[PDB]
Amino acid sequence: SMTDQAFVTLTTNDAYAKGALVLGSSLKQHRTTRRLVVLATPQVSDSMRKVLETVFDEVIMVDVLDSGDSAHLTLMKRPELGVTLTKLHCWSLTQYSKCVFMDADTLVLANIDDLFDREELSAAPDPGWPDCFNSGVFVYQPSVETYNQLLHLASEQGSFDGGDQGILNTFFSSWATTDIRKHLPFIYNLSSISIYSYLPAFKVFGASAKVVHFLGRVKPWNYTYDPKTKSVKSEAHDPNMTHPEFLILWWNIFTTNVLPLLQ
Amino acid sequence: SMTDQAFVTLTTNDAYAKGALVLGSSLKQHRTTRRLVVLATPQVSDSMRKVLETVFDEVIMVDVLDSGDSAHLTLMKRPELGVTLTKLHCWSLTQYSKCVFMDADTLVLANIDDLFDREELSAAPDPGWPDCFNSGVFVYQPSVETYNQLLHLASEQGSFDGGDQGILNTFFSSWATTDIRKHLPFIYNLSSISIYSYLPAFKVFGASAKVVHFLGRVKPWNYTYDPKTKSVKSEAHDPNMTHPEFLILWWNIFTTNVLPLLQ
Ligand SMILES: O=c1ccn([C@@H]2O[C@H](COP(=O)(O)OP(=O)(O)O[C@H]3O[C@H](CO)[C@@H](O)[C@H](O)[C@H]3O)[C@@H](O)[C@H]2O)c(=O)[nH]1
Ligand SMILES: O=c1ccn([C@@H]2O[C@H](COP(=O)(O)OP(=O)(O)O[C@H]3O[C@H](CO)[C@@H](O)[C@H](O)[C@H]3O)[C@@H](O)[C@H]2O)c(=O)[nH]1
Ligand SMILES: OC[C@H]1O[C@H](O)[C@H](O)[C@@H](O)[C@@H]1O
Ligand SMILES: [Mn+2]
Ligand SMILES: [Mn+2]
Repeated sequence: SMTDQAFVTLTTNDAYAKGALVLGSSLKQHRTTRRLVVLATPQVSDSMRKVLETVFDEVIMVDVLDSGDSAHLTLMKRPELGVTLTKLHCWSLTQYSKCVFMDADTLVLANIDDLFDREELSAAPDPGWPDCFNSGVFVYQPSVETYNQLLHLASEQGSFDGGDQGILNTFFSSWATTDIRKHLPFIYNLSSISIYSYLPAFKVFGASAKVVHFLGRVKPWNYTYDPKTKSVKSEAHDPNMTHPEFLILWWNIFTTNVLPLLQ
Repeated sequence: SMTDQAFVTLTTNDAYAKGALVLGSSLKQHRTTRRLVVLATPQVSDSMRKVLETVFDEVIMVDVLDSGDSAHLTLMKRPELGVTLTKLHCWSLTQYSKCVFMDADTLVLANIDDLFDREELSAAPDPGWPDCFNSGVFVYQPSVETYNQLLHLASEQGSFDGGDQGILNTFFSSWATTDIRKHLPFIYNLSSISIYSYLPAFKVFGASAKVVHFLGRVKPWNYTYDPKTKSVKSEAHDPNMTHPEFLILWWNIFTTNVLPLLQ
C-alpha cells in the first residue's frame, strides 16, 4: 500500500503534462494512499518537470519509444500516437510491486485504491472492440522479464494499431476469454464515446463513474475554457459535450489547482 | 444435431421480414442442424407469413409488445424501437430446451451451432457500453417462469432504453461480473460500428467473424443495391461502408435466395 504500490502516468510533452497534472491532482483530491509516478521524455520542458515534481512523488525520465507505424495509425485516424509505445517503460518500475497505469487524459472522480486488489493484467473493455481491453487504465506488475518481452515484441512485430493498445492486447491475449475479475467495470474507465453511444445506459449507471477517460484526438486542453462562466466553446458532434460536466470538471481542476503551480 | 433446440428471430412487419429471410437463408447455407423459428405479429402480411414458412420450420404469431417509452427511445435516437419488447415472447417457446435468439438484422457467415454449448444468458458485449450485452444474439432457455417475470418487469418498470436491450440487461444483471463463458466472443455478434470505431482490430481479427450485425437505424433493406455490379449507393459516415463486403453479401443472398419468392 503505502510505498510499494503506485499510480503511473506518462507524458512525452508539455501538452499531455497538463493532463498528467490534472490526473495527479484528482488522485490527491480523492485521497490515494499510493505513490504517484510520471514517466516523462526529454521534450517535456525543464520547468514543466519541476511542476510535475510538485504533484508527483517521482518524475522518471525515459526515452521515447515510437512505432513509426504510419499505416496502422492512419487506419485509426490517430497519426500522432506512435510515441505511445513509450508506455511500455511502465513495466521497468521494479521499485513497485503493483501499479495502476492511467493515461494522462484521465480524471479520477472517486478513490480507486481498490484497483490494487486486482491482478495483472486487469483492464476495462474498449468501446468499439470490446474483446480488446482499453489500455488507458490497467493494473500490472512491474517485471524485467515482462518489460523486456514487451520491448522485444514491439521491435520485432510492432503493434496492430501502431500504439501501445494493440501490442498490449496481443501480449495479454487471454484477457477476453479468461477470468472475469480482470475485466474492470466500465466505471473505472468510462470513455466519453460510451456516454454518446448509449446515453440511456449512462443515465442509469453513470452516477457510479469513478474514472472518466477523454479518449480521442481532441483533448481537454485543446478547448477554450471561460472560468467566469465555466463554459467551453465546442464544435459539432462532440462526445465530450453529451455530458460536458466531466470536461468542465477537468478545467475546474486545472484552473484552480494546477494553474497556480504553473506560476 | 438436436431437434429440441432452435434459432429464433422476430419480425413485426414486412420490412424486417426481409431481414429474417436472409438470416434464415444464411443459417441454412451454413448447415445448421437446429430448427429455425420466426416470431411474427399481425402486421406481417399473409403472403409474407407463407414465404417465412418456406425458410423457417415454425412461424409463430404473437402480439406486439410496445414500450411506448418515447423519452428513453429518443435518448437513443431510435423512436421506432418500442416494439422490440415483442422479443420477450421468445421465452414462451417451451417446446424447445435451448435457443439462440438473433435479430432480424443479423447475417450468419459460418456454422454457429456450438453456441448451444452455452447456458442462459450468454451474449456478446455491446460496443457502446460494453458492461451491457447486446441483445441481437443471445443464448437462453425458454421458461414460463422467466417469460412471465420479464413481462411483469416490462409492465411495471419498463426498460431503461425503451426497448428489449435495457430490460434484458436489467433482468440479467449479473452478466458483466459473473462467468466469463457467458461473454460470447464478439465474432458471434460483430457490429458494423466496431469495424468503424477500431479498424485496426478488425483487420487482425475480422477474418474470424461468424455473425455480422447491421445494427443502427439504416438497415440493409433500406439501401439501393445494383445486382449487375454488386454495389450499393451510400451517404457519408456510414459504418456499414467501412467493410461493405458484409452489406453486399446480405444483398447477394437476398437477391439470389429470397427476392424470387417475393416478386
Ligand atoms: O503525444 C503523446 C500522445 C500520448 N501520450 C501518452 O499516451 C497516452 C495515450 O494516448 P491518448 O491520446 O490518451 O490515446 P487515446 O485517445 O486514449 O486512444 C487510444 O489509443 C492508444 C491505442 O494504441 C492507447 O494508448 C489509448 O489508451 C487508447 O484509449 C496519453 O494519455 C499520454 O499518457 C503522450 O505522452 N504523448
Ligand atoms: O420495427 C421493428 C423493429 C425491430 N424489430 C425486431 O427487433 C430487432 C431489434 O431491432 P434492431 O432494429 O435490430 O435494433 P438494433 O439496430 O440492432 O439496435 C439495438 O436496439 C435494441 C435496444 O433495446 C435491441 O433490440 C437491439 O438488439 C440493439 O442492438 C430487429 O432485428 C427485429 O428482430 C421488428 O421486428 N420490427
Ligand atoms: O481514437 C482512436 C480510437 O478509436 C476507437 O474508436 C477505439 O475504440 C479506441 O481505443 C482507439 O484508440
Ligand atoms: Mn487516453
Ligand atoms: Mn439489430
